[PDB]
Formats: sequence, C-alpha cells, structure tokens
Amino acid sequence: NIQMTQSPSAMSASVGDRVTITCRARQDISSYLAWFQQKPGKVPKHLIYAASTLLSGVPSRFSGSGSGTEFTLTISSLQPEDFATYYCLQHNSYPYTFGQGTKLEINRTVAAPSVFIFPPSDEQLKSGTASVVCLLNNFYPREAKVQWKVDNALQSGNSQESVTEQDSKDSTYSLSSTLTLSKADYEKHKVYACEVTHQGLSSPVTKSFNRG
Amino acid sequence: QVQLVESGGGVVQPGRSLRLSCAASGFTFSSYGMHWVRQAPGKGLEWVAVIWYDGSDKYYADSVKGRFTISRDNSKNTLYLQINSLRAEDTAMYYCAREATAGFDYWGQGNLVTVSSASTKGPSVFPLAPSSKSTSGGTAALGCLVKDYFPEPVTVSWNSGALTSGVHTFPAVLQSSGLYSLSSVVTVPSSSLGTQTYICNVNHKPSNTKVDKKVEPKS
Amino acid sequence: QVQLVQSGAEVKKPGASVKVSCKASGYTFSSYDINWVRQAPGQGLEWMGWMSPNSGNTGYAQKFQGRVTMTRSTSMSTAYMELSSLRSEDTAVYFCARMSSSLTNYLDYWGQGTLVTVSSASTKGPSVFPLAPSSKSTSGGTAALGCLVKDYFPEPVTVSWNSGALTSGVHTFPAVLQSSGLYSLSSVVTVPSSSLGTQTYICNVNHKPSNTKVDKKVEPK
Amino acid sequence: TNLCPFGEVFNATRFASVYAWNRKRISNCVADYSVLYNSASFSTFKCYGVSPTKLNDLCFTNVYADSFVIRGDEVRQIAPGQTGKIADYNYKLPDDFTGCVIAWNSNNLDSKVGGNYNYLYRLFRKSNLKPFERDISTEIYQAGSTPCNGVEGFNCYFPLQSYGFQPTNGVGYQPYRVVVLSFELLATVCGPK
Amino acid sequence: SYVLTQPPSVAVAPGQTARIRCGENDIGSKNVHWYQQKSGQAPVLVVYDDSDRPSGIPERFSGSNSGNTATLTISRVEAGDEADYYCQVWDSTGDHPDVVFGGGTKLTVLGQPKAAPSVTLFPPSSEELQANKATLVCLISDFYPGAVTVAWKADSSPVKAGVETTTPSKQSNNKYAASSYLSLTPEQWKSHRSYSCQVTHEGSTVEKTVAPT
Ligand SMILES: *[C@@H]1O[C@H](CO)[C@@H](O)[C@H](O)[C@H]1NC(C)=O
Ligand SMILES: [Cl-]
Ligand SMILES: [Cl-]
Repeated sequence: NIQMTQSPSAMSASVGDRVTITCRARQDISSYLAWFQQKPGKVPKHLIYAASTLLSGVPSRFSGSGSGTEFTLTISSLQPEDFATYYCLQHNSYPYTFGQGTKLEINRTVAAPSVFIFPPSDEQLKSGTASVVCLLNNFYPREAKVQWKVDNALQSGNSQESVTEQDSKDSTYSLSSTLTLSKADYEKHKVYACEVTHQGLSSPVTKSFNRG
Repeated sequence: QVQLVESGGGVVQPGRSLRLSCAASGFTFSSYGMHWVRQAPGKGLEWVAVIWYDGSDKYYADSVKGRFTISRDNSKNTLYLQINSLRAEDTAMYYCAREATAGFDYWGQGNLVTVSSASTKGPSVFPLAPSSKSTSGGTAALGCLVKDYFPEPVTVSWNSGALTSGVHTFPAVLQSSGLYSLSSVVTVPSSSLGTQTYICNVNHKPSNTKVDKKVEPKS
Repeated sequence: QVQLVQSGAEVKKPGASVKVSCKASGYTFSSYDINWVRQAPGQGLEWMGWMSPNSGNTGYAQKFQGRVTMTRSTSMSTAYMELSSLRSEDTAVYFCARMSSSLTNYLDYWGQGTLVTVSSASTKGPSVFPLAPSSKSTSGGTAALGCLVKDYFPEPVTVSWNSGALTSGVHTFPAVLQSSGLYSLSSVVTVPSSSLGTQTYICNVNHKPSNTKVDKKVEPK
Repeated sequence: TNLCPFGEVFNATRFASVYAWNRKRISNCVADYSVLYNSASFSTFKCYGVSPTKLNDLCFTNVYADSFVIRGDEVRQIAPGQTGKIADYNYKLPDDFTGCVIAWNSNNLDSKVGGNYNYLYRLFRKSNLKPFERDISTEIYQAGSTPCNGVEGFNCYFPLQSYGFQPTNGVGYQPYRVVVLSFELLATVCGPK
Repeated sequence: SYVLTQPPSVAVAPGQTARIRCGENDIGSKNVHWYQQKSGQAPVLVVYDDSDRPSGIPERFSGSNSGNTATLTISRVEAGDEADYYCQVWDSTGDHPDVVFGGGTKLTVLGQPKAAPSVTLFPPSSEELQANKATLVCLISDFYPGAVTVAWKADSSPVKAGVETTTPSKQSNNKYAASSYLSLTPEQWKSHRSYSCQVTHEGSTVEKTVAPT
C-alpha cells in the first residue's frame, strides 16, 4: 500500500469561500491521483482523476493540482451542495489506496441548544428497564457537554451520546443523551437532572424531573 | 439505464462466509473492469479489490488478501465478492463500481454486512411524551425511542410522512448488548398538542417489523 | 528462404474497399515488422505504413491516415492491408515487405505484389471484328491478317489462332485503355500469301471475367 | 582511406526524438576519434569498455551512431544499468556495452520562446525495452482494468509525451543532443593507426 | 519528412559505368538503401547500409554516402541491369517516423541497334460498319529502342479526335511494340478519300494509307 495522508482532517467554511485540501503520497505516484466526494449516507462521487482531469458533471470550481507526492484540491466559490467529505486515492499502482478523508462543514453563527428531558415511558418500565433521554436541539458548534445528576450525584459510565449531521437548512447539530438504568436503580432516586454546557450559554442550563 | 444492483449482504457470524453479488445492466458488462469498495460505520473509504474486464488479472488490498475472492460471470453480467474468515473489521457497507473512460462513473447501491453472533431482533418502541409543563405559547419536543434491534437499518417516519419539518432521527449506537438503539424526535407547536395527533412509524426490514406508536402528552 | 506470398488481383469500382493479404513463410512472423508499399502503374514507390505482428500496433503515413487499416492473423501468419473509399488514384500494385532486424530499417524481402484496379467501368464482354487481309497487307510472299478485340473490361483477354494450332507468326498486342474506360487489343498473324484460299484462319477470343468466348473467321475482302 | 562520417552524425541540423531515435551504421572507413575527444564542446563524454585515448589504435567490426534529444537531468540514464523513463521505455544500453555516450547542450537549437513541443518521449510500456530496441508505436496505453479501444481517459493514456523546451528552463530541463557510439567487435572501421 | 530527389533518367552504354544520385539535406545522417526493380517485377535489395551488398549481388554494384548526396555506382554495366533503381531511407527527424523512397531512376543500358518501325494499318471491318461504328488499327512493331511518335490525318489533314495510343512495350524479340486506334463514324470514314497513319522514330517517318471500299 502506498498510503495517502490528507490535511486537514476537517474544516469549516462559508458559502463563497475558497478552500484547499492537501493529499500527500508516501511514494512518487506521478500525476495519478483521484478525488472523491461523499455526503453522509450516500454513495461516493468520483470527481477528478489524473490529479486535474474533471469527470462528467463535476463543476469547474473543483480544481485539482499536484505531481509526485504532494497534491491539492482547490474548491472555489463554495456552494451548499459542496459541503461533504472529500477523499483522495492514488490510482498509479495496485493496491489502490484512499486517504483518511477531509470533512467540510459550514461555519454558521453560534447558536445555543434548547434542552429537553424525557422520563422513561411506563410501557418501558413495565418491561424492567429505564431509559432517560436528554435532547440538545439545534445548536452550533457541535461541542457540548452533558452531565447526568441523579439526586445531585454525578453519573458515570451509564450514558450514551448521539449527534446528528448538520441540518440542510439551519446548519445546526442535535444531540441525544440516554441514561440507562434498571428499574431497581431508577425507583430508588427522586430527582433526575440533565446539566448542559455550550459555548452559547452564559451558564449551565439544567432540565430536571421528579419521578412522577 | 446503466445499472449496478447489489444483493447478498446481511448478517453473518464471525469466521463464516458470505457471497456478495453486483448485477449489471444497461451496458456491456464484459467491456468494463469492476472494483469493490467498503466503508465501516463512521470510518473512511477503503478500496478492496479489482478484477479485469475478462476475468483474468485480479488485485486486492493488503488487509484483505487471502480471505476475500473477487470473481465475475460475464454471461450472467454479474460481479461477485466472496468473504471468508470474517472479523469485526469487515463490518461495513460494500459498494461495487465500474471503471470506465470517465472514471468510476457508476456505482452500486451498497449492501450492509454485519458480522456478530447476535440474532435478528426487531425493536421495542417507547414514546418520549412531551411535557405538559411545556413553556406555553412555544415549542414542545416529543419523539420515539427505538431500542434493542439488530441488524441495523431502521427507518423512522412521522405521521406516515406528513410531518417532515423539525424532525431529527439520531444515528444508532451499538449497545454493549450487541443490539442497536436510537431516538427520533420532533419539535411541534406547544398549542397543537391537544388537536393534532403524532405517530411515529418504525420499520425494520431485516425482521419485517412495522410499528406505529402513539406519543400523547403526559404529566 | 523467407517468402512473402500476397493475394490475387482485384478490380474494384470507386468508393469500395479492398483487403490484400500477405502470408509469411520462412521466419518468425512476430520478430519482424511488415511494411506496405504501393506503386502506381509505371510510377514510383509509395510507402503506406508498418505493422508489428507481435504487438499488432501500427504506424501510417498521413496520406493514408483514416482510410487504411493494417491488421494481422497470428494463427495463420498473414498480414492484411485494407484501403477504403477507393478512387482511381488508388489504382496500383500493392506490395508487402519485411523490415530488417537492423534499426537501420531496410526492406530485405518483398512480395509479388497485388494489382488492384479502380475504375467505374462495368464488366463487358468484347465485340470481336475480323481485320481481313488484303494484297496491300503483303510483302509479296506473306500478308497480314488479324482480329480486333473491341470494348471490354476488365483485363485480361486471351487470343489463340485456329484452335490453338497456329503459333508461328502470332503477335497479340498489348491492350489500350480508352477514354470511355473500356479496353481494346488486336491480334495479328503474318501469313504466306500462297495460302489465303488454301487454308482458313479462325481466331479464338476468351474474356473469362464475362464468360465470353468468341470465334471469328477471317476471310479476305 | 575512407573518412568515417562522424561530422554528418554530430552536426546534423535536426535530431530525432528519443522514442524514435536514429541509428546510422558506420562502415568501411578510417575513423579519427580524437576529433571528438581533443575538442570538448560536449558536456559529457563517457566511454564504456574502451578507454577514449586508445580509440585511434583499435579496430572494430562495425560502428553504430545512435542520436536523439533528451533533457539534461536524463543524460545520466544513458549508461549501462540505469533505470528511469528513458532507460526503461525509450533507449536502453546493455550491460556489456562497448562504446561512448556523447552529449552536449542544445538549448540554442531545440528551445524556442513559447515552447518547442516537437520532441517526444514515451511515458509507459507493458515491459521495459531490451537493449538497443526501439518502440515507435502510438497505441493508447491501458494502465487500468478496462480496455481503452482507442479513446483516452481514466487509466487510458497516449503513450508519448512532449518535452516543452523553453529557453528560460533550468539547465536540468534544457534540451541536450546525444550521440551514442556502439563498437561491434569480433576490421571494417579502424582508427588512423 | 525530407524528400529524396533522384535523377529521373540516366543512360549509359554496355561496359561503361552508371552513377545514380540520391539527394537529401544531411543525407549522411541516415543510412541509404538501394533497390532494383525490373519491369513487371518486385523490387530487390541491391545495397543496404550505404555500402553493404546482400548475398549474391555483383560487386560491380557499389554504394556511397558523402554528405547531401548518395550514389549507386553500377560498373561494367551488363544488359540485365536495365531496370528502375530506387533509394530509400528511414526518417524520424521530421513530423512522423516514415520510410521514404526517391522518384526512381531508369537505367536504359542503351546497347543494341536502332531498328526502324514496322507499321501495318487496317481499315474498318464490314461487320463493324454494319454495327454503325468504325475503327482504324495502326500496329507498330519491331521498333527499337522504345519510343515512337504517332499522328493520323484524313486526306493529309490531321485528325487528333478519336485517337487512343498505346505506350511502347517491349516484345519477345526485345524490340518495342505499340499500337494506335482511330475511332470514326461510318460517314467520316467514307466522307474522306484516304486516312493515313504516320509513325516517327528518331528521324524516321513511315506513313501507311487506307482508302474506303
Ligand atoms: C561540428 O562543427 C564544428 C564547427 O565547425 C566542428 O569543429 C566540429 O568538429 C563538427 N563536428 C564533428 C563531429 O566533426
Ligand atoms: Cl517501419
Ligand atoms: Cl494502434
């Protein structure tokens, strides 16, 4: 494997910026470097090959450069349909090698999350489990912190997080934090709290419920 | 009209084998070389293998040599990838692509392969009911908890598709149990909690399960 | 001995294509390039291109780029040359030659050549007329009599005399291509003037391309 | 007796591209080799298998003068046991090579403002050239798993590439005329002695 | 790309020596080859690599290349050397790597008598006039070397219309034969009192007349 190194691994830009992504080869690959685009959940789209030759349908604002070991992809006048993950791949020698990827997301303005807490449903409690859910909706950037306090006692090793991809319209993120408990541990405590910190909050927001 | 449709993917246990197919139409199959590419959940793209137009020369990736075998039947216009000695590193979405004058110009739809000892189990759905203490004259959050399912694809629709704005379906997390769980939520006007109904539809085709679950307000 | 055996003659109408063959004998076909040379009637040699039997790759002169295709058959050691969109200017003997091993590049062994004739005339049998002898065709002891083979296409035509028995004194002359495109030749025999009435003189004409065989008696005036 | 026409090889107005290099066989003449050695307008004069001084004293069965044009940083590849685009796909010297490689800078002749893109070299090949082999074919090179069938594209490249000589180029990228003299041994070509 | 310009014709006598010049700029940069082509046959390689001759080629053939002219020296010239001689090079210094030939040079060995033309002229056959057509056949034979100039005339006044003449062709005896045809209408044949075929060779002039009826 020749092995390819991309830089940066992630970056943010506004619509209309011009962005460069670097791809480095461990060995000399002449000018035989391809660039791929992939949007979350969909099949990859081959953009360029031979370092600079566009594929059918690819806009000319995608310009590739480079020879030997150092290659670059320059995307001018960024457009909403261009924000995706970009991979490089040498096609000079088998085995073909892909890069680590570069995730390109929109910059957007700082937004604070709206926090909601959900007790476990009685239909679930009848089974014997208790899942408590906290929701951080429509925030940016994606860096947030969720601390679970059961009777003002911090929890550890019993919660799980899941974040969405940037939304098509508001370009925001959303997070689901689930506290897992047995019903035995659940009905032994009164107040359940979800403490949330984020760049857009002046002070930590808490949403809490009492079993009932 | 040029098409690459895949089949064969699904759940296999560690060590066992699986044969993936990639059926072709709308072009002369024997004129084109064919590649396999895969992608682990949340990981990057990994080139797997390539096969010459006429069978003949084949090549593989380093992390795949010896265990997988690429092949094709030109009379059936079909490409295959045989999979053996299966480990968790091989749990991925597998794509076939054709190598043409215009590059990898056409791709398959992708078939999942989930290697693990677990059994195909449909999910349990629980309503995340909106707070009756909702801020009033504002927004109210409600959703459905899709717990303990395997293997993973799960689709969530709201009011059978009528409700599309404000919906967030979270990516699934592979629980320590080996099963998957995810939540889908939606924000609605706090006033219409009484009048408008709110139903989530969860479908898990690996187990042929379709659940419609009633999210009503609660105190 | 290395031998280059080509294919038979071809007569084509303008706009058609022709595919000449060339079988190689006493060497390794895959070790020598095959070149094709062309020669208009009574004119210079014109090079057309080279073919590599091993790789199958080619190289043509620009004059023929787009109308020539030079192929091969490894199984039966035969090189092919195909000229399309033929015109009368492409009337020529088409030659097959082996390029030297020396990158010096000389054609060491050639072929017999294939004559392809491009004309718009259609196959026509000949009208044969007697050129009767006169006492004004004599030298006192021997007169001249003949047969005129008029308006025919394509060549060749064969002329014999008195059932292929009169051979001493025959002189069949090369044909002429007219403005119309049709051929005409004459065949004359110089004969003792003591035997114009003693013996008869029939002339046999054959034009195989039209399956036309004609016999003409040549009495005096 | 007969003069070996080395001047007609070196001072030829035009030189061939390296992919279609020219070979002139020299035979039946008395070569004066110091004409080249004793007058160094050449940038390289490397001999193999013979010493340059003793060239006027030896006899050989035949002489071959191969000539072509490359760029400066490629003259190194015109030697026995070299590797590179030139030595592998264009002009290969054997391991037992007996002769001399002569080169000189031709920037004043083969470069022009706007670029001289007349000179070509071969970019790919299925196999490396055997010694003293020549490839002048122009088949589209199939670098991938799909036949090209005459159309260029992904992994389907025209096999020859132009040089692009401009007078402002660095000396390593300037054009260089190269004459390789191969001495065939076994006395048709002899020195003055 | 370069063009090799040969001399179209060079003529000598038996026992003499003929020298055929092949011309091109810097022709000494390449190796010149020479082929012999005898009438109605394939070229045969006579000299390769400027000076080397193939097996079985007489030593009286010799080659040389000294600058911008290469010459084939054919010495002690025999009769079988009467042929077309072509020079050839391989040129890749131009736009396309091509094999180039020259225009050729014919060797007329010019070693035989100056035999005068035999001419016989034939009127139109009665069957042809019945077919509403007419042809006069002028047959020229046993003439050597291999030229001839033909002219027709209706009552001494030339015709020029309806004439079609063969190019001189060698006979078995080794003289050249040729033929000329004059296409007439039947009326044009009977309108005039005498058509004549005139044959000119070197300085000769032989005229044969035919009248109607
Ligand atoms: C090329 O020309 C120069 C200048 O006349 C001359 O000195 C030189 O010797 C020539 N080259 C050869 C190989 O004779
Ligand atoms: Cl050739
Ligand atoms: Cl080709």
